[PDB]
Amino acid sequence: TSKKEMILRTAIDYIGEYSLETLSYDSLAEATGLSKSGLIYHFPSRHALLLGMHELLADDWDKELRDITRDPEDPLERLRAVVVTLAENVSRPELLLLIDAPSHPDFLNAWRTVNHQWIPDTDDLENDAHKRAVYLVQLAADGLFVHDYIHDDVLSKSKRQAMLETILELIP
Amino acid sequence: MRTSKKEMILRTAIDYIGEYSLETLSYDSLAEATGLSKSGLIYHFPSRHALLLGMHELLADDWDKELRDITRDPEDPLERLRAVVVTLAENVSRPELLLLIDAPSHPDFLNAWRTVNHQWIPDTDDLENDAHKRAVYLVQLAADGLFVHDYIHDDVLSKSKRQAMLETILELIPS
Ligand SMILES: CN(C)c1ccc2nc3ccc(N(C)C)cc3[s+]c2c1
Ligand SMILES: CN(C)c1ccc2nc3ccc(N(C)C)cc3[s+]c2c1
Ligand SMILES: [Cl-]
Repeated sequence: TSKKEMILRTAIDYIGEYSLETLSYDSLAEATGLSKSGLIYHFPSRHALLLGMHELLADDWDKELRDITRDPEDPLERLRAVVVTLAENVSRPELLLLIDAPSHPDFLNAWRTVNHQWIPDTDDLENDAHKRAVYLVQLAADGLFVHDYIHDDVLSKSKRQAMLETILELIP
Repeated sequence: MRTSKKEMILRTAIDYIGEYSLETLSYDSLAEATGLSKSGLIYHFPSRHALLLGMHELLADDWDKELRDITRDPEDPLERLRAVVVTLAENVSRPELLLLIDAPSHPDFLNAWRTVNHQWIPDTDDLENDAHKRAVYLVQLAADGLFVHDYIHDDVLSKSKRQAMLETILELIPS
């Protein structure tokens, strides 16, 4: 809708096809059809451009979670929503951006709010078996999310659904 | 002087990806990082493809050796699974993860990982119809989540928290 969002969506597609390393005002101008000046008006620095990409993807996840959560005041329903959203294979651009986020605290902070609001807390995991049982579900969901990239046998739709169901049954 | 020069070059290339990226790894940048001439690099790796293959093979071999070293009674699938979980509790490095993501770009790279995966990682044959296979794969998925944690989440999971979760995942293995 907004021009800023269109620029970001274009940049996200670009890094999957090419790379984060070659994403520049020049390559994004070609990809968007906008002039470099036009791009700079919306993203004053390359750091700001990358930050905007992280922020947009984090917001997309937050919106999907809010859309499917049955009871937002129930942590187990919020956990179910997280598991369901993670059941689909992570997209290539999203995975490459997540791997790049630790390069700067500003990028990690763009992801921090959605993580802080939806991922089960890690405080006292060492001494709280309940918190470990809940976090175990999160870890399995994360494994399903990245599966096709770290295993050499993509999951068929039926096997993926079977594992989603197996993880949902693991919720306390 | 503890390894071959060929292995040193590969370790330097892997570290180069860690400081920069896989995208900019080239004979030129590797020449600078190793202090060797392009001619010297070509002697060991005749093409960039050969260089990438060598990195996949080295990393796959490192994992296989770690698993062989810590697995007692390896003919028992459950002992292999317990050892695999322990090896995956330490977070993957960024260069290794970038290489795993890139492996499908050529069958040679996939093939480099095939032997180790086939010997140690459960297959998903008939997963939809085998409850025991799903129970084992659930453990594999949780271990994988621990392995990639710091690169799909914003927070680094501490050693003590990883230790606690490692124990929790091992408890999940059918016994
Ligand atoms: C684990 N992490 C950090 C992330 C980050 C962003 C994400 N975005 C999504 C966007 C849409 C969607 N749908 C099912 C529509 C699912 C997801 S899952 C997801 C997981
Ligand atoms: C899941 N995948 C694809 C992989 C690939 C390579 C790996 N390499 C290692 C090397 C050493 C080590 N140690 C604990 C010493 C642990 C690991 S875990 C690991 C997992
Ligand atoms: Cl069964």
